[PDB]
This record gives sequence, C-alpha cells and structure tokens, in this order.
Amino acid sequence: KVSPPSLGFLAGYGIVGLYVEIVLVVGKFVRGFFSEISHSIMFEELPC
Amino acid sequence: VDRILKLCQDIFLVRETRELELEEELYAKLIFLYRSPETMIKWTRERE
Amino acid sequence: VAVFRYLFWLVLVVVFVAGATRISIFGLGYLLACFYLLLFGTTLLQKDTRAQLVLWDCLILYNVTVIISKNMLSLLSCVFVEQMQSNFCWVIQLFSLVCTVAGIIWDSICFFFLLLQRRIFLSHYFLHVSADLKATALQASRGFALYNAANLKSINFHRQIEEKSLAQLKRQMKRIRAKQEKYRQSQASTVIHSGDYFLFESDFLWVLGQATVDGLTRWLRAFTKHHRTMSDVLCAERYLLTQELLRRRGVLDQLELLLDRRLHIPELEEAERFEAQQGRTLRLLRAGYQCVAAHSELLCYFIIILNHMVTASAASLVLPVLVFLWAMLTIPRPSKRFWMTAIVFTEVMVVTKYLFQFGFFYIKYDLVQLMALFFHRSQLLCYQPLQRFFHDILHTKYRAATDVYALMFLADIVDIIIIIFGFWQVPQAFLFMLLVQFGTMVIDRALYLRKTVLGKLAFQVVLVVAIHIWMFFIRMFSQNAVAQLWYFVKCIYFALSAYQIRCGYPTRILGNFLTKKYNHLNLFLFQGFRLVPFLVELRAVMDWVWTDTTLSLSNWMCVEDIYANIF
Amino acid sequence: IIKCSRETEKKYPQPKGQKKKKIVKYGMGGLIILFLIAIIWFPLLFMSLIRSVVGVVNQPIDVTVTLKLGGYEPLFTMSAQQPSIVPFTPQAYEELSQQFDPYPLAMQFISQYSPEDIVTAQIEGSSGALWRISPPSRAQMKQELYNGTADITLRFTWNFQRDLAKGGTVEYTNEKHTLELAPNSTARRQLA
Ligand SMILES: CCCCCCCCCCCCCCCCCC(=O)OC[C@H](COP(=O)(O)OC[C@H](N)C(=O)O)OC(=O)CCCCCCCCCCCCCCCCC
Ligand SMILES: CCCCCCCCCCCCCCCCC[C@@H](O)O[C@H](CO[C@H](O)CCCCCCCCCCCCCCC)COP(=O)(O)OCC[N+](C)(C)C
Ligand SMILES: CCCCCCCCCCCCCCCCC[C@@H](O)O[C@H](CO[C@H](O)CCCCCCCCCCCCCCC)COP(=O)(O)OCC[N+](C)(C)C
Ligand SMILES: CCCCCCCC/C=C\CCCCCCCC(=O)O[C@H](COC(=O)CCCCCCC/C=C/CCCCCCCC)COP(=O)(O)OCCN
Repeated sequence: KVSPPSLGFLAGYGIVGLYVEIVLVVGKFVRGFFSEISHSIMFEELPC
Repeated sequence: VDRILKLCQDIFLVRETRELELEEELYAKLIFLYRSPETMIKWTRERE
Repeated sequence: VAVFRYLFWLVLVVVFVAGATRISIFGLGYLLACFYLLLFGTTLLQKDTRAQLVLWDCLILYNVTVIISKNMLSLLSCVFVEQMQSNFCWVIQLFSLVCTVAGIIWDSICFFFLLLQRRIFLSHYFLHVSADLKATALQASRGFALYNAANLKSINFHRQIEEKSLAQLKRQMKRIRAKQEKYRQSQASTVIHSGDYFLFESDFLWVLGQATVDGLTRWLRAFTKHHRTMSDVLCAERYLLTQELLRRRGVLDQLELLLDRRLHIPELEEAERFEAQQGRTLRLLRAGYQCVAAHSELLCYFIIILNHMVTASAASLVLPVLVFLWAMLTIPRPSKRFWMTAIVFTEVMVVTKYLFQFGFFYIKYDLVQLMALFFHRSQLLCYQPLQRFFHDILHTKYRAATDVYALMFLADIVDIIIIIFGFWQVPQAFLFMLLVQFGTMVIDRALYLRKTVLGKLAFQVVLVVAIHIWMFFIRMFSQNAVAQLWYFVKCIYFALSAYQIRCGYPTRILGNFLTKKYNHLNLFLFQGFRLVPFLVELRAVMDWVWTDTTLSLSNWMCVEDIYANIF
Repeated sequence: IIKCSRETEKKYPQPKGQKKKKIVKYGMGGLIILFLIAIIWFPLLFMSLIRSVVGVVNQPIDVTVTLKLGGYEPLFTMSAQQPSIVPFTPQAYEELSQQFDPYPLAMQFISQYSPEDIVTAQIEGSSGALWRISPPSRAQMKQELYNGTADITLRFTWNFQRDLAKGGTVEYTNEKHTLELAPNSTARRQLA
C-alpha cells in the first residue's frame, strides 16, 4: 500500500506533546479565572 | 479558623435540608466577613 | 472424614469428567447421572441403606454394560474399512467406532471409584455420618431463626444510630434558627448585600514470613467471625442432639442472640485444642476454606462472569445480565428461584454443547460453575403482576440505607486508566466508550445529587444491557485482553451500584468526602485532587447544577473556593 | 459596568422567592458543560482522524527483469508492460490461500496483502531482442570459461516501476541477485 507521511510527529512523542502543553496552559488559565475570584470582592459587592 | 469553618458547614447543612430562606442570610454574613479585614482579624482571635 | 464424607462429591466429579472426556454418545448417561445425583445426593444419603445400595448397583450395572458395549463395538470398529467407511457416517459419528491398535481408562476409574464408595456405604462410619447429616438437616430452622435474630439486631442498631444523628441535626438547626432570629431582634432596634458588624459580637527470617501469614490468617478469622460463631453454636447443638439421640424443643434446653452461655462438653474442647495444635502449616488454608464457605456466594458471581468472559461471549452473556437485574436487586437472599433457574440454564447449556460437539449435525469452564452452584445451594440448605410486585419491593424505603459513592467513582476512574492504557478497530471504539463513560459519570452524579432511586434503577438496567449487547463488536488474547479486564471493572462498578440501590440513599449526604478528618493524609489527598485539571471546577459547577440553592454561579464558586482555602 | 448591572437589576427586581433561575440554570450549565466536553474531544478527534489512513494499494504499472553475466553486458532483459501484468482477482487470492493453507505464516501474510495488493507479471521468456556481443568480449568469455579458473557471477536483477499517480515514494524499487558459480564444474562447461 501507500500511506501519506502527514503522520510525521505521531502520538507518543510529538503531537501528543503539543496537545499536553496546550491543555495544561488552557486549564491553568481557566482555573485562574474561576478560582482566584475571592480577593476582589471589595470591588464588586458595591451596592451603590 | 474554627468560626468560619462552622459558618460554612452551617451553610452546607442548611442547604442539605432544603430551607433556602437562611442560605441568603448566611452567605450575606460570610461575604460581609470577607469584605472587611478588620472584622476577620476580630473574628479570628485565640480562645482561652 | 475426608475419605468417608468428602468422597461422594469426588466420585460425582469423576463421573462428570469421564462423561465429558469421551465425545461418543455413551457419556450422555454419565452426564445425566451426574446431574441427577448432584441434585438428589442430600436426600439420598439420609434414606435407608437398601435404597442407595440398589441405586448404586444400577449405576455399576450401567458402567459394566457400557464397557462391555465398547468391547463388542471394537469388532465393528476394526471392520469399518470394508463397510462402515463412506457409509452410515451418522452412526459412526454417534458411537465413535475406532480401533485401539488404553483409551478407556476413565470408565474403569469411575468403576473403581463406584466400588470404593459402595464399600464406604457398607461401613459403620457412614452410618454415624448419616446420623450427623440427619442432625444437620434437622437444625436448619434453628439456624434460620438465629440468622434472623442477628440481622434484626443489626438493623435496630443502625436505626438507633440514624435516629441519634437526625436528633443532632435537629438540634443544630434549632441553634442556627435561634441565632438568626436573635440577630433579627437585635437589628430591629437584595438581602445578600446586607450585613453589618453587629453580626460579629463576641458572644531471624522465618519469623517474618510466619508473622505475615499469621496476620493474614487473623484477618481471615476477623472476616469470618460471624460465620465461625454461628457454625460453632450450631455444631455444638447438633453434637449434643446426636449424643442425646438414642431412639420437642424442650430437650434442647440442656444449657435470641449470639450467646455462648451454656454447659461444656470435653470432646469439643479437646477438638478445639487439637485444631489449635495444627496451626503450623494448614492454618492459612483452613482459614481460606472457611472464608470461601462462609461467603460461598460472591465466588459464584466470580465464576459466572469469568465463564461469560472467557470465550463464551456467544450465549453465556444472558446469564450475568439476569444476575445484575435479578439476583442482586430483589432481596438480600437471591433465593431458590434464581438459583434453580441459573443452574438449569448451566446444565442445559452444557448438554447442548455436548450434543453440538458431535458430527451428526467448554466443559472445563462450566464444570466449575456447576460445582460452585451446587455447593452454594447445599450450603444454603434452607428455603404477570409479580414483576410489578417485585418492582414495588424495589422501592419500599425500609432498608439500612447506607451510601457508598466514592467506590463507583473510583471504579470509573480506574476504568478510565485501563481504557487509556489499552493502546500498547478496538482503539477506535476506545474513544466512543471513553466518551460514553464520561457521560455515565455525569449522569450518575446527576442521579446521586437529587437522591433519586427509581432513576438509578432505570440507569442501572439500561447501562448494563447496553454494555452487554455492546460485545457484538468485540490480538484477541494479546491486545483484546485489557478489554476483558475493563469489563471486569465495569462488573465491580455494577455490583457497587446495585448494592447502593438495595441500600437506598440515606439522608444528609452532601459535602466533600475527603474533608472528613483534619489529618495530614486528608490534606495530601485533597491537594492531589485539586491538582488534576478540569475536575474541581467541574465538580463545583455540577453540584451547583443538580442541587437546590439560591446563589448565582459566581457566588457558589466563591463559597466553594473559600471552603477549600479555609479547610 | 457595576452601575449598569444595578440598573438592570432595578428594571426587573426578582422577588425574595428563591427558585434560583431554574431554567436559565439548565441553559447556562449546559452550555458550560458542552464547552468543557467540546474542547478536549476536539484535539483527540483531530489527533485520531489525522492518523487515520486508507490502505490505498500501489500497483506497479511496469516491471523489468534483467539477466547479466560478468561485468561485460546484459545477456537478456524483459519488461512485462500492461497485459502481462495480471492483478489478482479475489478468486486468485483464495487460490493462493488454499495452496498455502496448512502453513499459518503464509495465511497471515496473504491475509494482510489483499488480492489488489498482490499481482503477477507474465514475463515473456522467449520474446527477446538480439543479444549483441562485441566479439572481443565474446572471445574473452570463451577463453576464460574454457581455461580461466576464476569465479564469475551473474548479476540478475528486478526493478518494479510504480504508477506514480498511486504514489509509492520511490517508484523504481529494485533488488540484485548475484550468486557465484563454480569453475571446473559442469555449469560453467555448459555455459561455455
Ligand atoms: C500435590 C497435591 C497432592 C494431593 C494429594 C491428595 C490425596 C491423595 C491420596 C488420597 C488417598 C485416599 C485414600 C482413601 C482410602 C479409603 C479407604 C476406606 O475408606 O476404607 C474403609 C475401610 C474398610 O471398611 P471397614 O471399616 O473394614 O468396614 C467393616 C466395618 N464397618 C468395620 O468397622 O471394620 O474401613 C476403615 O476403617 C479403613 C479406613 C482407611 C482410611 C484410609 C485413609 C487414607 C487417606 C490418605 C490421605 C492422603 C493425603 C495426602 C495429601 C498430600 C498433599 C500434598
Ligand atoms: C430472542 C429469541 C429467544 C427469546 C427467549 C426469551 C425467553 C424468556 C424466558 C423468560 C423466563 C423468565 C423466568 C423468571 C423466573 C422467575 C422465578 C421467580 O421465583 O423469581 C421471582 C422474581 O421474579 C422477577 O421479578 C421477574 C423479573 C422479570 C423480568 C423480565 C424482563 C423482560 C425483558 C425483556 C427484554 C427483551 C428485549 C428484546 C429481546 C430480543 C422471585 O420472587 P420472590 O422473591 O420469590 O417473591 C417473594 C414474594 N413471594 C413469597 C410471594 C413470592
Ligand atoms: C494466593 C491465595 C492462595 C490461593 C491460590 C489458589 C489456590 C487454589 C486452591 C483451590 C482450593 C479448592 C477448595 C475446595 C473446596 C471443596 C468444597 C467441597 O468439598 O464442598 C463439599 C460439598 O459440595 C457440595 O455438596 C456440592 C458438590 C461439590 C463437590 C466438590 C468436590 C470437591 C473435590 C475436591 C478434590 C480435591 C482434589 C485435590 C487434588 C490435589 C463438601 O461440603 P459439605 O461437607 O457437604 O459441607 C456442608 C456444610 N456446608 C454446605 C455449609 C458447606
Ligand atoms: C490516563 C490517566 C488519566 C488520569 C488518571 C488519574 C488516576 C487517579 C486514580 C485515582 C483518582 C481517584 C480520586 C478521585 C475520586 C473522587 C471520588 C469521589 O468522591 O467522587 C466525587 C467525584 O467528583 C465529581 O463529582 C466530579 C467528577 C465527576 C465528573 C467526571 C468528569 C469526567 C471524568 C474526567 C476524568 C479525567 C480526564 C483526564 C484524566 C485525569 C483524571 C482521570 C468527588 O467527591 P464528592 O462526591 O464530593 O465526595 C462525596 C463523598 N460522599
């Protein structure tokens, strides 16, 4: 047969890597966005 | 931190008994506590 | 005791194996005899010696007839080339007429075992053993009453514990209501924005192995303690009855709860001392045998799923499904109806396998099921709208009602680890089964958070039937071996879930489990849980989604983060 | 933004009655959860699909064989073109299967390479061209073959030329088969 060489950096070493970095960075961004929001309440609980 | 732990546990238990008419009051007390560092210092002294 | 009491089951096994080993249609008699004797052995041993002697004489007559038939059939076997070759092939497959030159060793071995057991039947040892079996048959109702007393006492204890817990909850609730109303009166002289300081008023190497095995056998004894106690009291009672039996319940009062207050018999004390003397090398194996006898039921489930899992994916899979829906949901006793249906299914399947094994138109795995089911049935030794009636029984809310939720979550997590490791098309289906597993996680959390039970039953039945019919799409031994372990983990998850269904979701089940004690281990596990991405925020969002509250999403997240930090 | 939030709260003031925005709840959490399920499912899906490949067979359009002796000249060389290249029909594939049915390795090796993946060239043995030989070369051939007790070897080689529309990376794959002969032996004698 013939298979396209687009596989290149296949899973286990290359593309799986790139995936794991991007998932860690997005997870850290979301966790910082959702968890850190306690310190600022002095600036949002403003009634008037 | 015993007072605040008791407060949060009270929030959770008043939640688990489906009396929603105290959850707002308890949350208001907690948010006011975290709205002013002077009170949290006043609220976290050491027992004798 | 081994020779005079545990040999009849062995000869039954020998008859079965001889019938199975020979494929020709002469071991069909061996299989039918094995089934009949395995069913009727208990009632057979209690009858009068003449009956058994005649029956086993009939059996040995069958044995000699079959061996003589094979001997005379060897003649046509060795004249097969002229006539029987390429003619009457159905009969040559039926009788399996083949020359020798030995090959009938099993039949002679069974004949020998038959004569040996007949000689055992003649002995007086079998006479008093039959007396002992009669006593054991008699004491069944007393054992049943003892078991009922034990379980009712346990249920009452659990009820009282739950009652005191609810009393404490009511006391806490009164306290918090009193505090809030006192604050209201103090302030008498949206609402979330409200809040003021007035709420804050201050008002040498062998010993290592021997000790380890001693610890193991002590753990086994601890696991078996209840069975040990009831077996000991029942056996002491039976011993005194048979000592009394020369030729009502009042005679049993020579001495309900697990009470040892009674007189003593020196023979039993000496026997206990002697079995303590023999703890050098058989202690661990005796403890293991006592454990498998005391439980005697979950290993039936073990064998049933191993046989359904080991190469019998074609037609065995129906029978575990019944288990998951019938044995372990109805009543703490799956009972006689389930056991008879399962065993008749196994017997019919093995006889169909034997008939379809011939050329006119397996045994190793199933014989284990047969012996296990018969052994468990012997151990028990006590006995259209009905479907809707049983469904109603499934929703009564009268059980111990305990909740164990971390267990199936951990089982699902281990299943995810197995599915991830199951790579080094099945890999293509791995993605779909992974996603549906995540969906099952979400929906079982949904079901749990609302304390629903009937929805849990519907989820259980649909999930098990789907995951079992999914084996129509199931290298086979090398690569397709992680999948069977994954299915076994699904089984343990199903067992936990259906046990939870039987229990029934106790009230006051909320909060973070890991935050039960403020120890170092709980801290470390809590941080480890917080270190896995896309779990804690999802768990907060989902708990907020299914629970009934008042705070907008951000307020819920704030409270959860606050609780975690202060914890 | 805080003031605008306060004003929109004033516009529709929800009562003390709790009900926590049930339906809106079901919407918002739903969107959130799908997004969370969405993102991670994508680079797995994209991870897997980018790895899926169709087993498109590459059948060589042309084949060439040559038979050369010594380092002097090719004695013979054929090239079966289209009609001498028979791809196996499925039926030929089963035929190859039963012929090598007892042997398990043969069955797995055939089971991998589909009938379209295995072809046969009907090289025309006798349909040659003139084998020109420079007479110097011929004479030295004969003299060495007759008295030269050296070792002379063939250079028999096969090349497969691929479709080049069906890809195939290098499309002139070939292997050489050089096997030494025996002097003072009837093989060299009959060749001479
Ligand atoms: C690597 C794994 C290995 C596993 C090995 C497993 C075990 C293998 C060996 C098993 C051998 C079993 C032999 C059983 C023989 C039974 C004989 C038997 O029951 O005879 C009974 C005899 C004959 O009747 P009787 O009393 O004269 O009757 C007249 C009248 N009633 C009377 O009072 O007279 O009456 C009697 O009173 C005679 C009693 C004879 C008792 C003989 C018992 C032998 C037991 C041997 C056990 C061996 C275990 C080995 C374990 C090895 C483990 C590694
Ligand atoms: C595909 C072509 C072939 C199909 C073949 C289908 C064959 C179906 C045969 C079904 C036989 C069912 C036998 C059931 C035996 C039950 C025995 C009984 O003892 O069990 C009771 C329990 O019975 C169970 O509840 C019955 C459950 C029935 C469930 C039926 C599910 C059917 C699903 C069909 C799905 C089909 C999908 C499509 C398939 C192609 C125990 O009750 P118990 O504890 O003593 O009650 C205590 C109170 N007492 C003292 C008064 C008695
Ligand atoms: C790493 C951990 C260590 C384990 C590693 C694996 C080791 C595997 C070892 C396997 C152990 C096998 C245990 C065998 C248990 C046999 C039980 C059988 O004999 O039960 C009989 C009863 O069986 C039932 O009647 C059904 C028929 C079953 C027939 C089984 C025959 C077994 C023959 C064993 C032969 C062993 C040969 C070994 C050769 C080396 C007798 O019971 P009975 O005295 O009525 O009991 C009355 C009271 N009850 C009912 C409450 C128990
Ligand atoms: C290839 C590796 C993938 C990662 C493997 C990690 C292996 C770790 C092995 C053990 C982890 C077990 C610990 C977590 C178990 C928590 C058990 C539990 O209590 O369950 C709930 C479960 O938590 C949730 O409800 C949220 C999770 C459920 C939704 C699942 C989302 C989909 C699954 C994601 C798996 C992860 C995906 C990448 C892999 C990382 C982790 C597997 C949380 O506690 P509560 O219910 O508060 O306790 C109540 C006590 N009565």
